This record gives sequence, C-alpha cells and structure tokens, in this order.
Amino acid sequence: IVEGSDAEIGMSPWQVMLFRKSPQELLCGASLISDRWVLTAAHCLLYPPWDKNFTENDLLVRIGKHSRTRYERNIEKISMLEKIYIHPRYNWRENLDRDIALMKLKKPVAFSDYIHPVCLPDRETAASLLQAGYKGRVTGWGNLKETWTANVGKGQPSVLQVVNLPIVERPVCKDSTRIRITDNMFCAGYKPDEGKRGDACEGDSGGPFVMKSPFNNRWYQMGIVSWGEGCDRDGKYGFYTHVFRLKKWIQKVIDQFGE
Amino acid sequence: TFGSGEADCGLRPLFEKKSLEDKTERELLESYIDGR
Ligand SMILES: *C(=O)[C@H](CC(=O)C=C(C)C)[C@@H]1[C@@H](O)C[C@]2(C)C3=CC[C@@H]4[C@](C)(CC[C@@H](OC(C)=O)[C@@]4(C)C(=O)O)[C@H]3CC[C@@]12C
Repeated sequence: IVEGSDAEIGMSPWQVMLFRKSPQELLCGASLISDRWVLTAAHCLLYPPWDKNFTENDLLVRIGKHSRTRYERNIEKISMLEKIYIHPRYNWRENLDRDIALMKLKKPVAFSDYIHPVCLPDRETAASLLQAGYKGRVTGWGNLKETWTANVGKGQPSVLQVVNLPIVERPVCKDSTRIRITDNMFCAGYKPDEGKRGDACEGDSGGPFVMKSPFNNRWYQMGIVSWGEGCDRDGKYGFYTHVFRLKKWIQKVIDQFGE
Repeated sequence: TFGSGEADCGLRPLFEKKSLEDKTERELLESYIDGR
C-alpha cells in the first residue's frame, strides 16, 4: 500500500490472500464474508489483455495472516476453492466496470482470533457512511511505491499494511481521469493540497476498503480495491468497487447453494 | 445458504470483543461528521 503503516495483529480478520499455486506468487487480496465465501475483484482472476485467466484449481487461498512470507504456523489457514463467480457483465475492456467476484471455499473455515467475517453494507449504512470526506480503511500486502519501474525506496512489504483514506466527491473523481467512471465505483484518497499521501498499489487489488459503523460498532466492507492510474500520484484518486450497488448479485449467488 | 457469519460479523475477536481500539480507528470515526 503506499504510505501506510504496519497492521496490528488481529486488526484485519476478514483479510484473505489470493495465492497462486504454481508457481508460488501472490496475486491479490480478498476478503472473508462468511464461513465459505470470499469476495475479490474480478480482474484478479479474469483479465484477458494479460493472459491472466485462472480457475479454481489454480488458486489457493490463505486466511489469517500477517507476514507476507512466513508460514504462520497455527494461525493461518490455507484452503482451496470449489467454484468461482465473476460479475457476468464485468467490463474488463473499457473501464473495469463491475469488477467483482465471488469465490466459494471447498470447505468452510474455522473462525478465530485472526479469522473473522466483515459485514456487507445495507441501505442505511451505505447512505450514512459513503460520503465525501469520510475516511475508510484499505488493507494489503503489495508494493510500496510505483514498481512500474523498479524504483525509489521500499519494495513489497514484510507484513500486512494499513492506510486511512477519505472518500472523494464524484466530479473530482470524474475529472481526474480520462477513463469512463461508472456508478459502480467510487474513489478515495487525498487532494494534492490536503497534505497527506497514501493509496493502494499493485498487489492490493481485490482487498477490502472498509468503514466503521458508529451506530453498531461494526466493520463494513464498503468497497473492493479495483483500479488506478499508478500509485499515489498527486491529484489522481484510487477507484474502488461499490459493493453495496452490487449487493443483489452477491445475494443471488450465495442463495444458490447450501443447507 | 447460510453458513454465513452475517451474524457476529465485523466484530474483531481481538479488539471490539476484547474491548479495544486499534491505533488509528479513532481517525476513522473522528471524520464522521468531523465529529467524535
Ligand atoms: C491490483 O493490485 C492493481 C490495482 C491497484 O493497483 C489499485 C490502485 C492503485 C488503487 C491492478 C493490477 O492487477 C493490474 C491493474 C488492473 C491494471 C493493469 C493495467 C492498467 C490498469 C488497467 C489501469 C489503466 C492502465 O494504466 C496505466 C495507463 O498506467 C493500464 C491498462 C496500464 O497500465 O496499461 C491497471 C488498473 C489496476 C491494476 C494495476
């Protein structure tokens, strides 16, 4: 993440890491929304211009960790997937619209001090909390700068990191990019004059952007880290998938299988 | 269908439950109408 801090132990229990089986490499982050369900950005799985097109048997998920690397011995759980669901209207080609994806674990996970769901937002928690100026929190392992060229400082960080970012208002977003923004996307991060830095960066795609609800003291996944022109550029803002505006789809696919 | 921690979700075992407030949480909430 650019310009952020170490995470605390237990600070982000819904944080999954989408890991690649062979070879071992880290693909993105993701989030734990249930005992069996993990939510990520679609482009972490299907992105044609990059011959990144994965399927169950390629991904391996790892819940509950802090270190980017260390095995974390009776802390973190590796598991594997049963199926994958991409929003079937994902526009990878023009503007990454609708970058969402549901992934179904083969076997449900045991919650813990370190492993716990985040909540999906509801109408009235969307309305109150997604507003200009309000900060949210973004999480990830994932580069420390623009290693777009190899670069000026830290690399990829040893341990999960955090950052708090204010949401921006729509025109400012609309006007910072040539790319056509859509209603399924909000931005966030500082304004060149506001005098702070910090943003998601490559490796963070798919992770959650969360906020904390002052009405019930609960954590909420408001958005998924989706895209950006770069990392931390003055006067560019990061784009996040509006989870709430997509909620019915999330509902429909979990009310497919069960018990 | 469930099987879904929509239930005791968003509650971190190690903070809220344990009645604790992480290092920077305060900021989040402090921005909710500039006001905490
Ligand atoms: C995920 O880690 C990362 C998202 C990210 O970095 C988020 C923020 C910064 C807020 C993803 C990667 O998985 C790949 C990614 C989708 C992209 C790849 C190519 C570019 C993007 C589509 C953005 C537009 C354009 O960017 C340019 C012009 O510099 C690309 C087509 C490009 O570089 O060629 C990009 C978006 C997010 C991205 C880095």
